[PDB]
Amino acid sequence: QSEARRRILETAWRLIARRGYHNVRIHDIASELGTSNATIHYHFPSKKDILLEALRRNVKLAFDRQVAELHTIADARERLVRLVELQLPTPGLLRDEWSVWLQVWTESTLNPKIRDLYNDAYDRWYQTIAMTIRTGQKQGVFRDQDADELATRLSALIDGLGIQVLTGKRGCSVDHMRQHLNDFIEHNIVE
Amino acid sequence: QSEARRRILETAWRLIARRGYHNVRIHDIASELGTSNATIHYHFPSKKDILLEALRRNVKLAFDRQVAELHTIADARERLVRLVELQLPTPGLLRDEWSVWLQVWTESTLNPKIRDLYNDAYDRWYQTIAMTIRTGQKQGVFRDQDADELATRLSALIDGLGIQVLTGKRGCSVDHMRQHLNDFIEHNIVE
Repeated sequence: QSEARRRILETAWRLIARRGYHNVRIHDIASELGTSNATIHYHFPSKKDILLEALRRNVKLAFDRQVAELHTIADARERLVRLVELQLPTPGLLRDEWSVWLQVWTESTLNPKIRDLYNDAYDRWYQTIAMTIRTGQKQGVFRDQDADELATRLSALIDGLGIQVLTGKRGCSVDHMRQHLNDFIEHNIVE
Repeated sequence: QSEARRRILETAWRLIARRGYHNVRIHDIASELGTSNATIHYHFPSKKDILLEALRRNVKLAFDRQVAELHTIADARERLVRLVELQLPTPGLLRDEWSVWLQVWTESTLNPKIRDLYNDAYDRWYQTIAMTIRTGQKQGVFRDQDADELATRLSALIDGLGIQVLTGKRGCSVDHMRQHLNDFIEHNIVE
């Protein structure tokens, strides 16, 4: 019955994502599930553990989702395109993941455990970007530029465009972030 | 004696920037200044007004700072270089401004007043980016690409690189963000 652990985290994630980690009380979590404040504090002794474990659980889900989205795509350009696609804050789960990212970025600057966890996860996905570039390079489908300098650009761009979408910048949308990213690719990465 | 208003905001800014808006209590502000919780609530009836006005005050300061940094720089490339420079989270005030930005981005997704204020300020600086590109274009010092599509890229890049610096991504630093941005310029903007 560590099932109840998981319901607590799935609820916590969703509430942190939609209301803001700091506006969520443990009693908001219990209300949603019908358990007691005491139940929730048994599994997660503080609110910080709640964020840390919900985040760890989602970073696992996102990566699996990614692996299975790219299980066998031989073509290095389609891979990079779909990687880009997996990063768009489409309505629902991916939009929710972005919401947490934004929160995790400020917590990072204050919290070494959240900072560590966030850096491993980012680092892993960044290594995935660069690899795909080195692979696309070796096929001669991509230009021979420092793959790292390139993955840095590409991943910084995805993050900046994401913010523009989530903050409601005029004429931004998920549709427009996708066009933009695909153009950075066609014109700056592709041979 | 609306002087005390300003001390309250200068203190609030600094505390939100370094500890996180949600970890700051009104009594942390009063302690720092020696006024009462009651004094602070007279000028700012809620904690939200505190963030909204501190943010409004800093967005004015940042823009002035910018105007006077570019009062008369005829040369469209040096302008764009210095604009880039004004955006780096150098230790102290600029690092503090970034800290708030990151907080303002999540508050935006929940708070229409903070969202409005943040969009005007961003929009203003973005218009400044694009103008400088159109000006550099007209001098033939910059390539003729859609200035807006370009300013979007450039400003998304600055934001993504900023996050990497503040979150402590391996091998990132203010020095490296500057090199990177200057290269995006030399190679993607310059003729």
